[PDB]
Amino acid sequence: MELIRIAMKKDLENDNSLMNKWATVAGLKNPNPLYDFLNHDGKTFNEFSSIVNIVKSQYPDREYELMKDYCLNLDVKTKAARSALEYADANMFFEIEDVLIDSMISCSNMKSKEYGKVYKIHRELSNSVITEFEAVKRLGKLNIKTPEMNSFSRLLLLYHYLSTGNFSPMAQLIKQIDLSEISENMYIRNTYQTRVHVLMSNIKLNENSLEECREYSKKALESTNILRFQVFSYLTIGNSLLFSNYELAQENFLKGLSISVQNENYNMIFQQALCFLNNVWRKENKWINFESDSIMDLQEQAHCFINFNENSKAKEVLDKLDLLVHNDNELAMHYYLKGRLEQNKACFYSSIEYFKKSNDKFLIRLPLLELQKMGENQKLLELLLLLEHHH
Amino acid sequence: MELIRIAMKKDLENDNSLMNKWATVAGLKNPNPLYDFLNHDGKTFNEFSSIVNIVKSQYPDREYELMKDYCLNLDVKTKAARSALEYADANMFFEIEDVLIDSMISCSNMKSKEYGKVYKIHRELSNSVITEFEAVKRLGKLNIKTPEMNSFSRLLLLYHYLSTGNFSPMAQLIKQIDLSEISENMYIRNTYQTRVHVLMSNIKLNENSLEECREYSKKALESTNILRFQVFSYLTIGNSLLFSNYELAQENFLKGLSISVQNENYNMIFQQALCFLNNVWRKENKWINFESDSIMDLQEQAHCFINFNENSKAKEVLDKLDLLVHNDNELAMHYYLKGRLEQNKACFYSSIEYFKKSNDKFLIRLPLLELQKMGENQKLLELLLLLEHHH
Amino acid sequence: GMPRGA
Amino acid sequence: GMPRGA
Repeated sequence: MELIRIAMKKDLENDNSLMNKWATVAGLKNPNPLYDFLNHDGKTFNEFSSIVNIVKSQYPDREYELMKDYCLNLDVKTKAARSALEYADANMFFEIEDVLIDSMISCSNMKSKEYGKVYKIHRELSNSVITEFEAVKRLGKLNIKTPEMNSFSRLLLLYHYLSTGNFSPMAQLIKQIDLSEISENMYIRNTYQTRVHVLMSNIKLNENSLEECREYSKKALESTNILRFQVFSYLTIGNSLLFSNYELAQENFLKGLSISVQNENYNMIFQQALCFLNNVWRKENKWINFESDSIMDLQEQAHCFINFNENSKAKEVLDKLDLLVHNDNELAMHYYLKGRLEQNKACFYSSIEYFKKSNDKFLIRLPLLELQKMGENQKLLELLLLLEHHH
Repeated sequence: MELIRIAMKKDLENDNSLMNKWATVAGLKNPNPLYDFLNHDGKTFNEFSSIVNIVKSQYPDREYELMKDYCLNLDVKTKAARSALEYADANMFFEIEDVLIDSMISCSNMKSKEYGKVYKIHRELSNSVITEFEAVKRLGKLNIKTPEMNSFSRLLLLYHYLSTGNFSPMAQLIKQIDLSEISENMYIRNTYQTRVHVLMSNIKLNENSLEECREYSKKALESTNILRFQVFSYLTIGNSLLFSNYELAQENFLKGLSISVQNENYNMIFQQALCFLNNVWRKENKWINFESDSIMDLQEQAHCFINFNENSKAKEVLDKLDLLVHNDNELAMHYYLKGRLEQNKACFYSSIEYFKKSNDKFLIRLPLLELQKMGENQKLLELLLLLEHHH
Repeated sequence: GMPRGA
Repeated sequence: GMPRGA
């Protein structure tokens, strides 16, 4: 047997009402699939939802350990292994995911081979091993058949656009996703639905349509039990509040922190979010990462120094940032910081330039405000607010 | 009989060597159909090109008189009447055209009926009797079958966008015309080909693609013998030279005047072009129309007064312009003039706003220049040059 | 203004 | 910068 079955049998010996409970938690109508699953090696539930929901209900503290054992023991040719590939990618369990991938691209079931090759392209693009052009080419050469991989081949581009600060293609691309075409695998349909809710929340944020942003993140929260998506929902809600409600932004970031305690990466993300929040409100900032050479963290060091008129220290940090390569959205923030340090209108115009190129209608409010503080003509500001970069 | 037939008979009686001359002229490359047309009523050349070319070769001073006679005696159900409808619209012979139209929509030939209803929508939109929305609805409900009317239903919208200063839709729409699909009526294919050359020249002008603009107008000039298209080719070439070559701009407009001697409308258009040219170069202006209440002419009155610091008179003209309705492109010019009269940067920002809305990358060079002369920040000007309006 | 036409 | 994710 595998760990999840070992554990469930022992717990059954100690408590015989569990089969029922597990049935209702797993969405099953009765314990028949439970007995089939426990007693027969190689048996799989109809919907992967079943085993995930049981693990989260009964062994929440062991979820990773159990699922890594279960998933890496599945027949790679099965629907359950495809469902597990999505479960692993959604959770960023790269160790389960990558093993399932190199096993599926080798196997003789065509559906699993396709899932595996598409998720492989997602992982390579995510790790900057291939360019977007090469990912698009490879996806084309795959001649994708399943609706699931038709949807996911768009989702992976959306993730790439978001992480590279290239927001203008996203709104059109996300509308081309049609999850209603997914009929065979409801776990994948429902998880992709959460994925779209979160991405849409980010698109609305980037369009400065804040009420909509929060609505989509609330939909994401309602539709999921996956930590990754809850994390990015609280992050995006909190971000949407950055310029208006310090306490509620902070409360959302601290909520994210509270569910992220055991994950170094998510914990770091909420530290960075609170760091940016406190710089925007020009408060004392206990969240700065002074032991980092990432652009994100160095920028917030400089921002805090500028806020507290430590211009020498700020200049040393912007010196470090000059010797690092920036994407457009990062560069826009760079010029915002330079404009504040130097009290230099041209820097704020460059900041606006690169926010327009990245199509970031949210953070552009920072240089616009500064230009307004320096007495820029109101019609000019209106013109800059309304014109766009042509991609 | 028709006047044209009578004249050719007479002239042939006096000189036989004419028929060979006409044979090569009519593209008949066989005096056969020439005989047949003269001797037998209802004979039509296969291509309307033939009689047009003969009229222009032998009776150039009588073209209208003869063709109005010929066209309005044709069988409305024929290919000759359809070709004649295009001949009439291309020449702006609104008499021939409108009578042919009201005859063709009544008749029982489906091809002629379709041409008639489409050209009717063009004429109604051109006279502002219907809106663009109603024109588009009507075109849709017609269920256009012929390739010719598929092309012209796009052309008529292009004419509307050009005349209303709404330039942004034009490039994409003009790319959707496929004249190569027209196979039955070579006169209509070739005339539409000239129409596309002239429209393309205007689109390139509005994109500030000056060399391409002149290339397309040269193609138009080579492709036609229709005065209307020659007039707008010289107009557009001259316009493309406005900001760079005073003498050559003037030479194209003077060429236009010389071919416009007998057409008051075309003559007025070239006087307006010379008027604008001389205002752009801040020269004494002998071309102003002081007996006009059109926005075009009043604007040039104000521009000339501003150039010579007759600010009271300029203000009186801009007062008159305030009490007239303006399209976006006209309004952009208005704000340019106001900005120069008041030395007011905000007016140039509004001028830029409306040039961006109309998608006029050519005339926007006027307010940009003024802002630059008033010391505008360089990065800012670059932003105003390169950002665009979302249509 | 500048006259335009086609 | 501001952290973003989905």
